[PDB]
Amino acid sequence: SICQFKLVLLGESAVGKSSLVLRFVKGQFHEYQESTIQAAFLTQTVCLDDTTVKFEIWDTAGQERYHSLAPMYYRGAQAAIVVYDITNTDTFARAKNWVKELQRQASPNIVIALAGNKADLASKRAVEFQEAQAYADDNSLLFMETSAKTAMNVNEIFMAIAKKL
Ligand SMILES: Nc1nc2c(ncn2[C@@H]2O[C@H](COP(=O)(O)OP(=O)(O)NP(=O)(O)O)[C@@H](O)[C@H]2O)c(=O)[nH]1
Ligand SMILES: [Mg+2]
Repeated sequence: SICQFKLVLLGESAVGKSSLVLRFVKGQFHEYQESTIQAAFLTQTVCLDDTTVKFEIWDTAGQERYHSLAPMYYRGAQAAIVVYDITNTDTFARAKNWVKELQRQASPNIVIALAGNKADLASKRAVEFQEAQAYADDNSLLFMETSAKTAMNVNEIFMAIAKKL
C-alpha cells in the first residue's frame, strides 16, 4: 500500500518553517537560513505500519506581503502545520489567525497541526506549554512543541499527522 498526502506550512516570518521542513526532509539545520520569498516544494517518503507514505510539502513565505498567495498552497491541502515561536507571544497570536483562516476557507476535512517551535530556547520561553495545549484542545488541533535545531519532535509531528490521514 502507498499513500500520498498534501501538506502546507503556514506562520509568521522567522518562526522556523523552512528549518522544520529541512530537518524532516534532509536532516539538516541551517543557523543562517534566509527568509523565504517564494514558496518552496519538498518531498519525503517514510514507512508507517503496512504503508509507504509520501509527503508533498509546501513551505510558504511567512511575511504578510505574501498573504494573498497562501490559498494557492492551502486550498488543495489535506493537512496544515501552523508554526509559532515559543519565545514570541505575537507569533502565537498570528498562528491563531492562520488557524481561523483555514477553518473558514480551506477544505472542511483538513487536519490542522500546531507546532510550538524553538523549544530548545527554554530560558527564553514566552508561551507556556499549558496555554498552547488548551487552545489546541479547544480548536481540535494536533499540538506538539518542536525544535528544528535539536530535531526534538520533528519526525514525531509529521508521523502523527500521517497516522490521522
Ligand atoms: N534555536 C533555534 N533556532 C531555530 C529553530 N528553527 C529555526 N531557527 C532559526 O530561526 C531563524 C528563522 O528560521 P526560518 O526557518 O528561516 O524561518 P521561516 O519561518 O522559514 N521564515 P520565513 O517565513 O520568512 O521564510 C533561522 O536563523 C533558523 O536557524 C529552532 O528550533 N531553534
Ligand atoms: Mg522560510
